[PDB]
Order: sequence, then C-alpha cells, then structure tokens
Amino acid sequence: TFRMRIYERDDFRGQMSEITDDCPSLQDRFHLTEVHSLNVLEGSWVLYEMPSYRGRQYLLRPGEYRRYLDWGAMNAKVGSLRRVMDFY
Repeated sequence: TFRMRIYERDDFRGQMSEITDDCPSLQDRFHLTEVHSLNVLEGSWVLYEMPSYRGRQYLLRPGEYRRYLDWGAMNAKVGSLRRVMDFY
C-alpha cells in the first residue's frame, strides 16, 4: 500500500489530506498549491514542483517531514506527486 498525509501548515498543523494513489495535479484534487509538512507512512514517493510530474523533484522515504527544508526544497510549492516504483 502506499500512504502519505499532507498538511497545510508546518509541523503537522492545519487540515490534513491522505493520499494513497498518484496525483498528477494536487490543485485539481485537493485545491492545494503548497504542502508545508507531511508524514510518509508506507511506500516511497516523489514530490514535484509542477503538475504532471514536471519541475524539480524531491524523493521521500517513509518518515516525518515537519518543514519543506526536510525534503530539501526551497519553498513549499508542490504541483504533483507519485509513488516510487523502485523495488530496491
């Protein structure tokens, strides 16, 4: 299963949305343009700066990410995300 929770504000504050499937446009599905903290519960995921898996990407392994600095980004702008298919 793949599962992650995204929050509106840093440090797991604000409204939380749970995702278990690929998301080519976070704006369309969640009316969201930024993610300020997230918890990856199962599976690995890639965050992308832009819709449809374009722009800079950030790899996320299971764990807790309280600020956007934690996944190495410069800002909290996210346009899409998807599941990592690497087995190893």
